Amino acid sequence: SVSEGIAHIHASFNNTIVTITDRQGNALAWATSGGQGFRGSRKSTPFAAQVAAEVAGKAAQEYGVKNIDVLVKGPGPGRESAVRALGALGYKVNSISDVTPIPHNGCRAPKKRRV
Amino acid sequence: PRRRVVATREILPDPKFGSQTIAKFINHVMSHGKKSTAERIVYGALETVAQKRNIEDPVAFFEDVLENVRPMVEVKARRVGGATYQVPMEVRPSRRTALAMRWLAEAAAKRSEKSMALRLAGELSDASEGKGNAMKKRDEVHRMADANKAFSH
Amino acid sequence: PAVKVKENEPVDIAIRRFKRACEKAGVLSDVRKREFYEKPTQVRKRKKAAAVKRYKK
RNA sequence: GAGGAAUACCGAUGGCGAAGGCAGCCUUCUGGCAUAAUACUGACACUGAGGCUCGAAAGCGUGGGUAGCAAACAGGAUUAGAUACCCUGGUAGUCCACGCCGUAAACGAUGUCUACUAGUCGUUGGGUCCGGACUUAGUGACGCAGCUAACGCAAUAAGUAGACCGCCUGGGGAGUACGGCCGCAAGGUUAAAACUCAAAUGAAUUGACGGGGGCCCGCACAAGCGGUGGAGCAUGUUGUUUAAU
Repeated sequence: SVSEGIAHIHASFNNTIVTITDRQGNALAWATSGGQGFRGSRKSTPFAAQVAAEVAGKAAQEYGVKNIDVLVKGPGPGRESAVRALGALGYKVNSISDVTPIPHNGCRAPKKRRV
Repeated sequence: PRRRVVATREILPDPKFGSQTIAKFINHVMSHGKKSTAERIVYGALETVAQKRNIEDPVAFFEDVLENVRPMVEVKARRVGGATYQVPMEVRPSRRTALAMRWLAEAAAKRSEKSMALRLAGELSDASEGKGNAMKKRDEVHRMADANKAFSH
Repeated sequence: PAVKVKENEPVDIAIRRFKRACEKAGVLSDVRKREFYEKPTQVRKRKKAAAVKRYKK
């Protein structure tokens, strides 16, 4: 159906969400580290992102996407491992980009944890 | 230890086959410093399977079963700031043979055959095709190695 | 921080180039400062402590 | 699409302000400072009890606003308990206008103003010379003499002197009571006594310790082999019993 698409690699310290959409912003498939059998400490690992991108990428590979540009966001560890999965799955990358929300000293952050 | 790497000892090969692999396996069956008692157990077990499977040379057969038991990935215990990560790592070759030789003897000691030479013969035959506690133990280690497959530290 | 992969280029090389561009832009430096609110008094100590450290070396 | 708050980078022992404080950008009103030269007044100066003014945050009054964060509060955990730390929410407050409050480790724990006393290296705003050199007013890092119990200070003195003001007189009781004054209130300010004890303190020294750091060793752990802990008996002890055990 669609050949050009976008890969979103929204990755946090706890979980990484890898949804891949079209050029417009309509989601086609999505996978998560916590929805792949990994929970707790193993969910926040780069490998759990490697399988999440592998599952999501293969899920919409049937759609017809071959050209896709990733949009990584977040400080998580699966921001680097997930992109490697798409490259090894047969995807032809268009551009690697990092659109992370950086406030210009806006809303106040939560208080520092005393751990 | 803590500083050096002491050199490993030299082991004389078995008198009936001239192989250091069987002689090392005799060491794994022996208890109470009774070399001869373990030798007839190993020789009897090897003769039983050799006489049953019609194989002239059983040293190569023991290699086949040993390679079918040796694990390739083991799950080590690691600590990172109080957190325990059960990292799966490779097994050094000297430890591969030791683990396989250990599991065979310990799995054969809980069999139901009449004699220990017969008990060991059953496990060697069973592990040859890929069954028995020895194979089950190797899968259990590999199952735990695949269970994590996420700590590469 | 946008790296346009060129023709005939293994993603392994491309991702290395992307990681370098993100490091240059200070992407992860800013997201780490936003994890918690640093009190202005603590900011002044941290900045000055770095200032003293910088001058000594 | 609505709305509120803060203004990433620049950003800097950088700058401005008497202190408190003050960061997107633009306009308007407005204070002080820095700088070369000339002209002018001609000691008009410094300090300053009372007094007055300003004065972080929190808090209070009235009226608005309210996104994020978050006292209180609610729940989930951890725990012996957990009215906490951690997690999910969350109201006052935080924001605005006008007023109170007048307190902070409001600190450089160092009152203000003068003059003099080796030097070295930065940096901000000027200035004058020939990329440098010099000279100013700040802001720093060192380092002599000198000072200091020591730490350390050292032209931005804690040195050498002078002017005036403030304050201290063992530790608790106590910055508490009482009485004034101030405040809407919270409270603030001024400020004792009885009684009690021979100490309480500062800096540095040697150890010891740290759920501080760094390095290293030992069957210390790890990797293994064999045990003890369960049975019967031997032996020793406890206990109990005994005339004594």
